[PDB]
Amino acid sequence: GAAILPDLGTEILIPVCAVIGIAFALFQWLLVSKVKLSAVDHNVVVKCAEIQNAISEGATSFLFTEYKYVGIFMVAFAILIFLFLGSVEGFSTSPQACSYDKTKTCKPALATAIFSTVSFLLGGVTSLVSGFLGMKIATYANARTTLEARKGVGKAFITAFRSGAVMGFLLAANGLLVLYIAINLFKIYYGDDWGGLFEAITGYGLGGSSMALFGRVGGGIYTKAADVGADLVGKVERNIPEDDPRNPAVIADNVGDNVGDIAGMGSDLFGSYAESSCAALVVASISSFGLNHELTAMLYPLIVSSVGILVCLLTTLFATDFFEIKAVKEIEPALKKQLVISTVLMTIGVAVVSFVALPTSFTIFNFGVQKDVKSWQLFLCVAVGLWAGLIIGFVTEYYTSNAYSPVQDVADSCRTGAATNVIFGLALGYKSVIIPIFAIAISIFVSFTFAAMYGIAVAALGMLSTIATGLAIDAYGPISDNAGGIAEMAGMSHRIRERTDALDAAGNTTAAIGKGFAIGSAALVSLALFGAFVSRASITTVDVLTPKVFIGLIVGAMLPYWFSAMTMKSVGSAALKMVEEVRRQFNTIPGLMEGTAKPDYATCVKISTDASIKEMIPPGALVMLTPLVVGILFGVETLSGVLAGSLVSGVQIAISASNTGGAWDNAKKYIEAGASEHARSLGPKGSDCHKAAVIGDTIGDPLKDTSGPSLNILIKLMAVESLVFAPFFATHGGLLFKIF
Amino acid sequence: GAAILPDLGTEILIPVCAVIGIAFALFQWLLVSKVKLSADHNVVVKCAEIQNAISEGATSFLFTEYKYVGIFMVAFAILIFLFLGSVEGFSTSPQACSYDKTKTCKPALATAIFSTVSFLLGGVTSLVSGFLGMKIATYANARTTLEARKGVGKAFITAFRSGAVMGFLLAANGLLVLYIAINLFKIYYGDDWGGLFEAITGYGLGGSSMALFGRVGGGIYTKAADVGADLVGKVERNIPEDDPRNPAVIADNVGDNVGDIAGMGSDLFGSYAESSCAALVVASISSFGLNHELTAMLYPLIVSSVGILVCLLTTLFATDFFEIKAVKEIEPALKKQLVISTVLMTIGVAVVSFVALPTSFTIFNFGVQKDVKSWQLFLCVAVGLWAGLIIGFVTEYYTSNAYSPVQDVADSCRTGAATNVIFGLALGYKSVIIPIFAIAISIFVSFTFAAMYGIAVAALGMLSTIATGLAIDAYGPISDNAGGIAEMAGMSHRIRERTDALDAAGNTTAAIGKGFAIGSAALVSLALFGAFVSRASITTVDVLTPKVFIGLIVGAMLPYWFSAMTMKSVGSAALKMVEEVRRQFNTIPGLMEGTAKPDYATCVKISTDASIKEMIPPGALVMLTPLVVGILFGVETLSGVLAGSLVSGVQIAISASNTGGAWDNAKKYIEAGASEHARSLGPKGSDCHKAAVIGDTIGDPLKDTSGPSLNILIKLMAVESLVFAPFFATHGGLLFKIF
Ligand SMILES: [K+]
Ligand SMILES: [K+]
Ligand SMILES: [Mg+2]
Ligand SMILES: [Mg+2]
Ligand SMILES: [Mg+2]
Ligand SMILES: [Mg+2]
Ligand SMILES: [Mg+2]
Ligand SMILES: [Mg+2]
Ligand SMILES: [Mg+2]
Ligand SMILES: [Mg+2]
Ligand SMILES: [Mg+2]
Ligand SMILES: [Mg+2]
Repeated sequence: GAAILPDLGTEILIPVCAVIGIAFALFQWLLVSKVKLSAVDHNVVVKCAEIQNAISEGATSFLFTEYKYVGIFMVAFAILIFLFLGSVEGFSTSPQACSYDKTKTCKPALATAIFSTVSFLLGGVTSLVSGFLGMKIATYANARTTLEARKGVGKAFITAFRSGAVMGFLLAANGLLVLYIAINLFKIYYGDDWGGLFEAITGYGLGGSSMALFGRVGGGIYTKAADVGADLVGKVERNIPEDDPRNPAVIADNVGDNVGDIAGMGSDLFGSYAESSCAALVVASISSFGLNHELTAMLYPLIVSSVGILVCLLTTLFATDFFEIKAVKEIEPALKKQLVISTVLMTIGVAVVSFVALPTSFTIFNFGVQKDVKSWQLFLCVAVGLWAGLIIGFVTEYYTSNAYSPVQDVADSCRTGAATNVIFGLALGYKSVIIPIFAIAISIFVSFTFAAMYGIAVAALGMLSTIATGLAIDAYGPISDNAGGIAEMAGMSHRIRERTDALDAAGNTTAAIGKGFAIGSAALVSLALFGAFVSRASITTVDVLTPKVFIGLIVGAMLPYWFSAMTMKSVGSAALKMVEEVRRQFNTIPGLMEGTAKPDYATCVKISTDASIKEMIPPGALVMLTPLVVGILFGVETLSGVLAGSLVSGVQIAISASNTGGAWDNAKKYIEAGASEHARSLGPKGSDCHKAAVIGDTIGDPLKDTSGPSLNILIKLMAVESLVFAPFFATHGGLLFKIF
Repeated sequence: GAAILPDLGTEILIPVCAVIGIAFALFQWLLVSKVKLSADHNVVVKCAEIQNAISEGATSFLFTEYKYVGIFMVAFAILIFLFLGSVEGFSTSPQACSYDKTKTCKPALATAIFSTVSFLLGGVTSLVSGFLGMKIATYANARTTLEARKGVGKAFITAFRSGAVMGFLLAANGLLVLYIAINLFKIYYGDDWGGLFEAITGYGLGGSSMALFGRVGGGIYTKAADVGADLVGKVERNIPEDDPRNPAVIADNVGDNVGDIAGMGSDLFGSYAESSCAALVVASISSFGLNHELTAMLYPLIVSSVGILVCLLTTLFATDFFEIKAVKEIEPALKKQLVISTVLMTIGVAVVSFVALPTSFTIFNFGVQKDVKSWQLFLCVAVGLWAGLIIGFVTEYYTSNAYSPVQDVADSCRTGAATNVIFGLALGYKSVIIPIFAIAISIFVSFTFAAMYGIAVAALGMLSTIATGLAIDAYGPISDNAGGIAEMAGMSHRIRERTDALDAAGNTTAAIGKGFAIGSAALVSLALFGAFVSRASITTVDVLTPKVFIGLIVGAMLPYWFSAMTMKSVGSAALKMVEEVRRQFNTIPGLMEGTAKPDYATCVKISTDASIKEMIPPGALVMLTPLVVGILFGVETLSGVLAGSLVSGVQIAISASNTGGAWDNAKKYIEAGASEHARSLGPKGSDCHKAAVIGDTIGDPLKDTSGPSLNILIKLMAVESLVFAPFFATHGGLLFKIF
């Protein structure tokens, strides 16, 4: 049946919303351009600009290098997709009867092999763009945030947040518009075969996350090598400020924030958005919506994202125009209110969307069977994801903000040294997983019960329906991070650094939250994808108690540890090289410590560049090859266990690592800020307590910025990869069992 | 058909081998008593006053601890009787056999009562396991010290002999009490072997239940002391490890016995007991138990019987035949024990498989009787036997300072504590790869040949050499105490260097112990899980259903929740300990100088208090989970909980224990300075050394409190779920029956 919203309306609505989000982005970038600076104390404006140029140059330089390799791998992998998928049917041009309706004729598998390759390259390119554009806004906004810190926290908050919003709206609108264009273009060929149309479209999410994996790991190793070395020698060893221009590793540190925390994070979340939409589309494609060619209801997930863009635009105005911050304690609650307002507004918007864009009754594909589902049930599926996210947000704030006991107790444990700081920080992280998991479990149960894999997919998308805002508050953080980096390097007033420090502490929390959303939605979408894989692979039952499934389960559960081993070791080793180099300069460059001689920043940039371009390959190989090796050698049943295991296991370590690192960082920020009697008693900077906090913070650096956040990509990537290659594994896989 | 070995041969063989194991243990204790002492000669007295202090403190805490757990044990036995008694409304009449409708079985109420009995038997045998181990350990520690005056080889021997006393006593005792209980229970049950062995699984629930609290309680006690002592003593005050001026040193050394010995003993007993019981429950409704073939039915105990003899002979090799002259011989001699035992036991299992099984039989396999050949069972127990050896090898590689991973971790101390920790975390994560593969291969091989019986019997294979296993492991804390006593006795520097060498090998040895514990825990839990699914009459555990999946993800979360509790508890107590040690050094005149004596008792009290109180919540989480989920959500959801906690929890268990042990041995590497590289990180007190100590104390709760207790979390929930399966299947799933 039709929805109230006609098919042609939907065709207009979606791009109109994408354009509005892009226009909003441009507008905000315009208001940000009103902060003037140039390299041509006017000396402080000039100095900020030179430091900005050095960071902008370094970030653009690394991404070009990183993206070169990644782009080459993308082209190579696109060839694997075409060959493997095309080999399922012997590269035949013959049409065959539709698997979803034998009375109809469908386009040949070969075309779907071709179009899958096309959508994979689309998604890979859009992912690269997402990280790159993010880096361009951040390296533009950073020094403008620093100058605005002269007028106070509030003002600096606005430019950092407006800019964060520039990244959020661009990335969401562009991801939505590309997906919308791909669908229409593919439709010209596929016609009434919507089954094959949306099967080909799933490459979009595979391309998104493939590129994101390397972006996150690569950028992550770069930034943390620099960060750890800079901090340990400068702060623990040489008793100088954080980001002191005498430190040779500092430019690389600050390039690092843009190259990992921004560019990697942006690709990462684009991957989340693309997989969630694609997962919803495929299940819908062989459900009542796709089978009856009802465009509006078919595109229900895109309509949800369209309204999310508009909802977030409104929400943004509360932080941007309707409120002014005047005190430091207002920063975090303003960020939190962004999540609360969007959640409340999006709940109404999802209700409207479910009312106009769905028929009241319809059927959802449920493992071979059409299940009767009502529109108010679908409303609940997306709403429970959206609300699970907010919960995850509130909980993650509790565990990572220095406004609450857990982090203050972590800081407090520094009084007995580094070892107690770390014991307390590890325990906090472990503790932190409890409620997010229960929230995710509730989303799964609710959405699984109402609408099977479609419901779960749409719950994932629900959690990401407010992605423009989520990205805004997240991207706000590394921009505020660089801003204080620039303030210190430019030799600015202490009052400036105190304000940037307040913005940056809130950005640590907001970064943790962003990881909570990525992990939550990854658990959801991976389960939707897992269930779709099982159908696509003609598995009758994924039975835990068969030898093939179980070995997949326990091996899958180990993958996140193997992956974390590799990334931790990489950062550890490169940071070790970094400490040696920084020590060498402090110890052998005459006048460096006295500020009369300038250090060699390029060498530190090179150390972190060489380690990340090299060391990103094994962890990327582990994730990308696992489904292929398991699918080809052991078959689809074993891969099933691998998908379930990696999901349930990876999510625990992902969460605990991200929150542990977050807690260590803000515990240190709390000592640095000395804003209460307790904080002050752990001070001053340079005290044994502070240096113990720094030890904890630097251990947390690769935890929260390299391994931790990349884990969500491991999970969700192996799941789309498995789905896309499913026909190939089902037909030509399981070799070991076939030859024995 | 039947075996070559007659039922009566088996009835005699099993206790004969136990009593041999006890005799051989009683023997080694006599030899150790040839070393004499009572409270140079100034030293011998001091060593004995120190020993007495440690022995007094160990005994005191266990009585306190065992008092709490014994009372919990009585409370829980009541729940077993009630819940299992309620399945058939406390009827006294027989009913149809759960495994065969066409037959009549003993009433469920009787089985409710015998489960309670075997539970209490298992609890008591678990405390006796822990207690005896503590007795011999606190007996042999000063005796290892005084024979350290006469070189490494001597001290090693009295240490290893004393560890054999524990290994052989626990192994022989656990086997004898089970054998006896089976024979006693068989009086009532008669031909109903299904009911007999369903009752007997209480034994496994008993051992592991009391083990949970002894590992956790004992683990929190020891690491509170350990961390406080090492932080104020070595980091802050620049005084030697185990220095008598440090008020926490008695508590530290008490802790090695109360935790690493007693807790660990209970732990491995539980492993032994659950493994045997799991093999018995599946066999009992297979051709062996249906044809009432007593020999074949008791195949698991016959494997354990020969295991003792094999370990006895293996022991002679390190005790008699060979002698250590260079410290670099210790680690090899201990691994030799593993290799020799694995080789001799491969022969013994083949023999046992040849004489105790029919050539063909059937194994219960989810409703269907599955054809299995005795040569296939041989491979099931052997594959578990060899997976254990592989796990030991890989664990040595990642924890011993004779290889690159640990040496690299030590090396990273040049760049501070932060790099030491990052490198140690990564080593732990990395260390899980091969053990999981070995475990997955054992699972595939044993599952394919013989379903859950095969898996259960692969678990027992990995624990078939448990006497040797416990011997090498118990050797460690004795050696650890031995050097603590040496230093407290003010003895020469060469004494401490010897004991430090012994102590270092014992670190690796403890990591290996944990590998066997986690390896067999994965295997037994999987078999138990499979028996739980049958007993609860679940057709299929389908991962893609809402009930199973939410159980899967929540179960995967449980080991982190558990790790959170046990780490914070150590972190909190050790924070107090540091403040207490600082207080004594900063208030008591003559303390730092050495003209005054510290109050050791305030440190004992801090860790005593913290452990007794803080062991409760993680014990609650583990005991309550199957009850809460089974009653509220049902057997489908609990099935997910069991699978998820298993696959998730072994990862964090392995990584935590190896990271911990690696940090410890990297520290020992620096403290020994036995190479140019080691020496370049020294001397003791250097920045590198202090960074190592930071890492070591972080690894303390990881490897001694949370890590090793994780293996108990997993196997405990599994038997707990199996025991209460009829109850959950009948009266559980409430939330779904209401809404
Ligand atoms: K941040
Ligand atoms: K030890
Ligand atoms: Mg830093
Ligand atoms: Mg930064
Ligand atoms: Mg910074
Ligand atoms: Mg930060
Ligand atoms: Mg950092
Ligand atoms: Mg210690
Ligand atoms: Mg000790
Ligand atoms: Mg010791
Ligand atoms: Mg040790
Ligand atoms: Mg220790």
